[PDB]
Amino acid sequence: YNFDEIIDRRYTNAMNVEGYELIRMWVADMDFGTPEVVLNAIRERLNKKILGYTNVFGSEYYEAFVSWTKKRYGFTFSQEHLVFSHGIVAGLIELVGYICDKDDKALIVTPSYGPFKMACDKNHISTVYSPLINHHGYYEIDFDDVRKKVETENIKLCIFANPHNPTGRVWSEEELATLGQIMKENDVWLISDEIHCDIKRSGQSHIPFAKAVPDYDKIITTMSQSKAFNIAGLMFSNIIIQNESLLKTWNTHHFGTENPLSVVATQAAYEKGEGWLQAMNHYLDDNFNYLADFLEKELPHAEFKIPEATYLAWVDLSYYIKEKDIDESMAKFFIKNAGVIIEGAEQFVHNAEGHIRINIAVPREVMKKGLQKIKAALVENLY
Amino acid sequence: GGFAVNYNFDEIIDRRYTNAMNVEGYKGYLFELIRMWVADMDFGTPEVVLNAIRERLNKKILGYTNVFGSEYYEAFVSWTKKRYGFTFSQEHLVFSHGIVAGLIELVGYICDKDDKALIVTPSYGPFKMACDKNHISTVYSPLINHHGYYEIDFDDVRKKVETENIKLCIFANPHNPTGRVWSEEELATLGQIMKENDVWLISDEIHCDIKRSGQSHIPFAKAVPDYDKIITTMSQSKAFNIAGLMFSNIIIQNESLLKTWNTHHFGTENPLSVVATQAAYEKGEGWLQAMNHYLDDNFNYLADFLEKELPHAEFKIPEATYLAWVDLSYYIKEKDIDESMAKFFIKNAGVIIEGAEQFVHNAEGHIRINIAVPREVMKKGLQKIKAALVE
Amino acid sequence: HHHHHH
Ligand SMILES: *Cc1c(COP(=O)(O)O)cnc(C)c1O
Ligand SMILES: *Cc1c(COP(=O)(O)O)cnc(C)c1O
Repeated sequence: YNFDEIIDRRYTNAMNVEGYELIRMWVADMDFGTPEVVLNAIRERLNKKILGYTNVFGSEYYEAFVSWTKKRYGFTFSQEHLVFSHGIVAGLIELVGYICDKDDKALIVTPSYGPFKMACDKNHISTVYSPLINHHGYYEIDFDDVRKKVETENIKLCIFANPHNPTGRVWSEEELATLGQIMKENDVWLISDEIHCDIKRSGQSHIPFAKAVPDYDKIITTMSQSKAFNIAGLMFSNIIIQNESLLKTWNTHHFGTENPLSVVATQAAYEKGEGWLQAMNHYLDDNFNYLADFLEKELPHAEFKIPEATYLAWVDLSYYIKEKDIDESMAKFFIKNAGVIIEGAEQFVHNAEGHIRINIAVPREVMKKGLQKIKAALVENLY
Repeated sequence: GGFAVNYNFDEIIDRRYTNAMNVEGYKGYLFELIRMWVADMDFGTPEVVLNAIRERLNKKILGYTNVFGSEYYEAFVSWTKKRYGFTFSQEHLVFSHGIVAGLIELVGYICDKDDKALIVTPSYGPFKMACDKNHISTVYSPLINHHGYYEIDFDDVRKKVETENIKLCIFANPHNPTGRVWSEEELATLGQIMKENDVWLISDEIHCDIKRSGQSHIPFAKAVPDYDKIITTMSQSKAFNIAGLMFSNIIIQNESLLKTWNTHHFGTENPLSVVATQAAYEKGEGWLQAMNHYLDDNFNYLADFLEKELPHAEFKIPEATYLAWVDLSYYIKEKDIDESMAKFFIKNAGVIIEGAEQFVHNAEGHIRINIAVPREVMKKGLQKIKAALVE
Repeated sequence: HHHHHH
């Protein structure tokens, strides 16, 4: 596979291109090609000529998905518990409304993927933040803070990213078991969003929250191939609901029909996608190794640790912002002064001041050009 | 335009192993078989649409997508202007993942817990489902029927709107299952009742391009252009057999409701769904006309067959849709059937249709037959239906 | 307006 390939994304209504010459390292989809094994599965579905009403019937899709989770993480789940949403955020918006009453609160660790908060906002649910701690360089959960807030406040639900966006943490069994125990003792529902779980560094292993904490039925798991196979546009996500009441609400109140092209694409990823995925992850790792060396040599006052998962780099530029008294958004700063689009702290809710997030799921030569421009803009008129 | 191509609607297309609701899902929805039930076609989605999807796949990346710029709007509004003299502003156009999903959200935004919705009956079943999902109470207005020619009972509608707490009317234009293509006069009459009582109207126009030769479609918002509480829903899902792509147009002319919509529909479109729909509007006119001609011939055959073989059935060729609405009252009484007609025809005839239970109210004795199928398939199914009913 | 943003 050729991850170096420059793929033209103009004239495709892509948010990454149209939503803001410029070097794009912002919105979380890849500049890598959706692999041909997936695209070819869509092409052979088109050869059946009819694109009518579709649902996941029979057990073939289930068999492909649970075979993936069993082989890769040793995680199994029941076919009855598997339901579908049109993307993970659409799923969260629905689950939050079913789980929470208007005076209930949700807990998120911060910094966070913005839509965790937005999904609470849309359901008129107040969010409580528990800031992650940075004291070993890697980020960690503040369990004391979490316990305090869950005990003292009316937290009904925790929305949790496993692995984490934007820090990249791949939580250990012990971290997850500890958090799960807190949630169980206080009757708190947990939605574990595991969309990054197959994008990870060679030396890391994913443990599903429902694997770490197998005897608590209020753990809801969300997984997709949208991030890992660059098929976010196909808007098809898996939700595993082990709680019978919620499952019944979903099955009753959830109006659900599926896109046949989305289903075949996702199924193909699970059945045939593993070889491409391993190769993508190896190329990503090399992008991260370059980025780590580059920051160490060229932006020494930046704080960065290679993330255990995701294709997203979380970079503390606090030093440079303070030394230059930069008073605009760092996204605006880099657009104006570097010609590079990144995601600034404003996208990550809380506990993000002075950080940018850089998407490096791009050809290595694109990444290097972007990083050079970021560096030049920051060190301009600095000693 | 696609007028020069020779299409083959006789083609038999295998639907097994495609996760098709039509093939796999009749038990959950209704409760070797010949399938004449749920409203998708057995005709292929046209190659001009499929080729647009193939060309998008050649671009290699299926990432986050939205409808950027003016090209989609221009294609859609060019269609509505050409065909119905109906124009709207780009700012009023929003998108839903299918019309019923859109309806579910619209009903929640418009109606407070104590408000009621009005539907004319018989009705497409998901109009009621969309009110149930929002805990919104429905009031039925039975359509007047003369031998398969249905009309609105305007005195009944007026009376209900006046004396019930009706906030919203959900309306099919053209109508499913009766197939009526409403006249300007009929729509204007209903519009006056709604305006006088501050009732919102959602006009579901998904069948508007499937109709007999010589029929003209009038959008509700064209008939009643002065009122911003008319919402229009249109798609290529029925007309081009792309219901699985779940992409629909919603035209909201009321600023308050538009702003509300835009706070919960935070974009995110399917690139394949968008290019397919845009391809239909831009290039699909010739195939669509060929399709409608073939359909008209299916209806002519069905009309002849019922007159000859089931003369006690009541059936009028509908003005729109590919759905035949047939009154089998005589045969049901004679054979003394007291199970749902859909059960009866699966068990006794190996044919899947939709019965009265799927159309909410005012449907007793009727079945709906989907004839967007090759003529030879329709002939077989009708043969089995006849055999099950006659003495 | 990307739904990841606010
Ligand atoms: C990228 C991302 C998603 C994607 O959500 P969609 O609604 O499918 O686009 C979801 N969760 C997390 C934690 C993410 O980082
Ligand atoms: C078939 C039909 C629909 C289908 O809507 P989708 O949700 O787009 O599948 C909608 N309205 C009417 C009146 C129909 O007959």
